[PDB]
Amino acid sequence: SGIVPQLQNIVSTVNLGCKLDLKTIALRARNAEYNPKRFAAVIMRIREPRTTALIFSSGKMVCTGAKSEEQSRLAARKYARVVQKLGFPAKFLDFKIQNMVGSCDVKFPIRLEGLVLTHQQFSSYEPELFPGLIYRMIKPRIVLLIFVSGKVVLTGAKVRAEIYEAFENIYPILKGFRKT
DNA sequence: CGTATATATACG
DNA sequence: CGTATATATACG
Repeated sequence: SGIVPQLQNIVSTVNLGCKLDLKTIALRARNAEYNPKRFAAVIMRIREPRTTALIFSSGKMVCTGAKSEEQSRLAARKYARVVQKLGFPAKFLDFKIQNMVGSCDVKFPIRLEGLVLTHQQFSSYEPELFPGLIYRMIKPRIVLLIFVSGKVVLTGAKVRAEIYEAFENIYPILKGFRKT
């Protein structure tokens, strides 16, 4: 197909293995945000790897923002350390990449209207509610948002390879719905 | 901006 | 389910 999705976000989780005290953390980490009313975790953000993290009282933590398996893993480590230095046994157990998002450009318009039809069991398209065809591919289990211009977003991946597979699968199909 | 997608955390 | 988080993408 000659094209390559560029990763755009990676959501990963990890376990610090020690019940945290969020208010404490909220008060001292400073670049934090916290309001157990709206959600039960302290949002915290670093500048490199530029990320954001939801810190949980349970020790568990989610990391979002990254653009590569590693940038995420690193940011995961640095937030782990940040809590470490604030006064708690920050271990780094069970790291795992929960979601990965990617995007690319087929380089041509697509008549969503037909794809929807010839592929109804896979597609969804209510252009007034949202302008993109939600293509829930099955192998690999990747949901793609296909748009009029040819911009495509693959999502719900646990491994970079799923995104590459997914695209390669959807490409020829897309290439066959070139807007007139 | 709200719409809309995947995905883990949490939880009453 | 509400509520929170990131990201490309495009609309009214």
